[PDB]
Amino acid sequence: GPSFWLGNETLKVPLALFALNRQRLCERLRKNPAVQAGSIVVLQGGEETQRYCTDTGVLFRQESFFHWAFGVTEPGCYGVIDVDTGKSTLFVPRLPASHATWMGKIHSKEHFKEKYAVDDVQYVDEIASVLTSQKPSVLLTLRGVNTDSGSVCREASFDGISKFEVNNTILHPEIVECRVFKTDMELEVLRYTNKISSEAHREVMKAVKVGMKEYELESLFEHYCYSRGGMRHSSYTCICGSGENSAVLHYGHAGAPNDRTIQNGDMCLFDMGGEYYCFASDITCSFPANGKFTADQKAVYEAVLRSSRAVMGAMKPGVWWPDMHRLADRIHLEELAHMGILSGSVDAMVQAHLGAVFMPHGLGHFLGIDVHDVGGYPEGVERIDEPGLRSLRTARHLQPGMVLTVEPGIYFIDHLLDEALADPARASFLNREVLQRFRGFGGVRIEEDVVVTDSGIELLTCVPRTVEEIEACMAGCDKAFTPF
Amino acid sequence: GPSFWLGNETLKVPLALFALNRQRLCERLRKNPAVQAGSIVVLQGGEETQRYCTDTGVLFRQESFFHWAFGVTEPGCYGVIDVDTGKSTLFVPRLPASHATWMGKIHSKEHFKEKYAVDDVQYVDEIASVLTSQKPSVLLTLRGVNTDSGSVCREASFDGISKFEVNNTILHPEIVECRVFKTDMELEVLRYTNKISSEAHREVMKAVKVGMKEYELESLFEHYCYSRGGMRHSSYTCICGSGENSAVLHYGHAGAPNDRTIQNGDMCLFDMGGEYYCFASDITCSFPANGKFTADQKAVYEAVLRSSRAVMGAMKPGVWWPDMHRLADRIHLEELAHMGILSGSVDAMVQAHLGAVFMPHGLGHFLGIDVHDVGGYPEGVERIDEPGLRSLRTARHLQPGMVLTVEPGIYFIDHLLDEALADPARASFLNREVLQRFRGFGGVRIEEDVVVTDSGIELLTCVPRTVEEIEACMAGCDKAFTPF
Ligand code: PRO
Ligand code: PRO
Ligand code: NA
Ligand code: NA
Ligand code: NA
Ligand code: NA
Repeated sequence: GPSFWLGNETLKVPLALFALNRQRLCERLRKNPAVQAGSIVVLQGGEETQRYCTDTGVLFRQESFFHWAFGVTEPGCYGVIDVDTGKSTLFVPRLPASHATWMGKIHSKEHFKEKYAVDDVQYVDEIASVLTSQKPSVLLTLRGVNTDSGSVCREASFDGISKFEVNNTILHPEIVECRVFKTDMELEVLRYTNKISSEAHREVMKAVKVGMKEYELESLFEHYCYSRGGMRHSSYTCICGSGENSAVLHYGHAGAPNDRTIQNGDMCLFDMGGEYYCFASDITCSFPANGKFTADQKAVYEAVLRSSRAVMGAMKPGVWWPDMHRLADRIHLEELAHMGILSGSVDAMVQAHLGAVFMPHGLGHFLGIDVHDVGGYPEGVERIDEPGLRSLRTARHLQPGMVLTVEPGIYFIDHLLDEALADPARASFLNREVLQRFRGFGGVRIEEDVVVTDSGIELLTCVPRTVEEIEACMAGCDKAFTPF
Repeated sequence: GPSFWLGNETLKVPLALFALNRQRLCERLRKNPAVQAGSIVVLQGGEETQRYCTDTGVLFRQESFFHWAFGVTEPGCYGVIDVDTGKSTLFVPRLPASHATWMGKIHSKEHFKEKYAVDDVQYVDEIASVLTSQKPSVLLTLRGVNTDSGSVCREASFDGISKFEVNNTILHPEIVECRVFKTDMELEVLRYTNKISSEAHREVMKAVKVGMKEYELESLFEHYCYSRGGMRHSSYTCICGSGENSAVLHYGHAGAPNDRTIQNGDMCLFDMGGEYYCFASDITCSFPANGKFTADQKAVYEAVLRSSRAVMGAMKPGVWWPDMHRLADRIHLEELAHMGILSGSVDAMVQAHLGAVFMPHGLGHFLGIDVHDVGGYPEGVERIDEPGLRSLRTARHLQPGMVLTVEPGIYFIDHLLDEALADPARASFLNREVLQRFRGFGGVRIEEDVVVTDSGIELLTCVPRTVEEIEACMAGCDKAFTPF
């Protein structure tokens, strides 16, 4: 069958991937006792947008549920799936003649049917008529709450839909649950996004020089990913934190736009991941700007390397993700005590939630078509109201096919440290005279992407990780990638 | 005073630029008979957005009118200007403590006052109280129609605004008119955006090889612009049309995403321009993929070079822009006849609107904070209802301080050519035996950015343009060219 491909060495993604997702969705819906025979899933694709009131077009990236089901790159589409038969119909815009002048070839419906391997293609202006003739019992539309944004996913609508019976409650939890478990075809794409992003991270480590701006490495990363990987988008805005900025978890946004000069002695924390055909990656590498770890940098870094590998070594089906978060906390506290930043009973530190002072974010999250992927908190799974753990993007138990980031870190964040020092229950553990040396250190985060397997995990990421590996990588002479 | 700067060799942009814009706006409003004493201009800045219902942040780019007035890069702001005194107040978001962890330093109001050189800074939730205490006669808000998108610009609103007298008709045409005329400080930035984008176009011409994907050059262009120019954004999505795709005017969007393999014998038409601190550039270079113009390619290319230079040579204050469009049409028709593609009376060809078959778009447009900048069709300026001319983005007369693109082109667009061949009023001019040779040629566009001056124009763009200059550049030559 047909495949998506951007040529050269980029990955061929079979459109059969999306056909399988549609099949899996139907199979799950058929098992739901509330779903009536003759139901039709109706999804609305993303539309083209502009900057504010201007005619400046924004590059179109497909809505994630619609992509998951259909893999369609064009704006203005709808897609439907007959639940009982699995038959798929794509609706494409009926374009005006001038499209041929300004935008490109006006493809036929047959072209799209062949391109996407759906059962039928019709024009968008005919959706009401086509759905009417199919005599559905109910239209199943998509509405639910994203548990990372808190936003409500907005259901499909079209002129004439009011003539139909519409249910907007059944679909969302079911299609979310399908997205949580990656097919082998999806895993091949995530292996690829991790491959290219790993290569790009390595090029960045090789290219970093004292005196560069953070954004020069953001630029290089995205250039490698696009030109060599066909990744036109990043999965999220690149986080290129040097020095104290490495303590800022989502650094790099418009308000703090990767505009610091990298200085001798800085730690770098680069959290970047290219996106291919709307599939994510998310990798974080931490390393000394000047290519040589100081003793303090080595100690902090190897603490996070220890929790990283301990968590990965413990992950397997049945493991409760919050237990892995707490494992990382305990290891960080042990290591920080060995360094002399902390003193006392680590058991007592844990009871006082001291780990969250140093790692205020969740250990890791589902990853897929969205970098913070759906399904972390389905009905019945509750958010734990404790420091650190409350930022976990899932409290589920691990099962095969789940894809997770594993991203422990240790940071020196002034307002968290100061809070802790004011609290007698935590302050006794902190050795101020030692901690003072680490103010402005920033932080270390080591982020791998992994798949849960029957017996443990598969590691998707491949970057240097030991102190020796990193120093060797940065000292490498290889001009494998030299723009200009 | 303070400056915007991204370090290295990037341009320092004084915040005095925006203070001057505010002053110019007030001065214009004070002369406006509809404006009362005690009026306050109220603008609302752009807000942060996400992809659909996800928490995937979209990189924030400021709304263009708000940028013009304040130069503010942070999302969630408002800004007001007291018309009678020119006093400026910036309203910034009151951030949650957790911002310090995830997003970065929670800057003081004084930090922002100093950063932006405004007269006062307040928190956004205090805007109703602050405005109330000033006892304004009327709030002047922004509402009007963009004549390129047809969209209505969104006026500012805040909780409590209903307690004020609000006028939303006066401001838009006045602030648009200010934007039409660039200050010397604004011209410094547009000189810079053209410098970097010109350098990037030159790097692309040096790097292009047969067998590359179009998007590899898009990536390279953007990487040059960001890493060397500090241009995090492009002004619009890169148009990298090879072969037949060079006849597609806005090629490169999601539906036609720069994914063709460049072939020997192809013409390339690359329309790309980096954006610096929300100031545009827009440059188009046309060249043979293999670095050597064929005779046919040379002929089409030099026809557009002739119209380009004729227009630039004719432009000066008082010139009616549609007359320049018609001048380009006439030159294209003359040269196409000189090539044997057309025969007969060129006067008659013009009368038959034959020029629009080969150049279906407008000769050029205002450029500024938006690539298709505001103010092309103010009240009283009408769109000309003829092929080609109706696509003009302005029908104004040129005056000093206007910035325009000059972008004639010749394309071989099958459905337009076939229309002409079916039309007895046009068909006899076309020589099919020669024209058949140019089917699938694509097209040539040569686009310069220029400023209208007292004596003529100032050319901002600096790329190779003659056949010899282009072949030299592609062969790797250092500035082997001299501008018009
Ligand atoms: O947002 C999250 O969950 C992770 C934590 C650090 C950056 N990304
Ligand atoms: O949109 C416009 O006006 C010009 C014409 C060619 C591409 N950009
Ligand atoms: Na991360
Ligand atoms: Na992550
Ligand atoms: Na253009
Ligand atoms: Na243009």
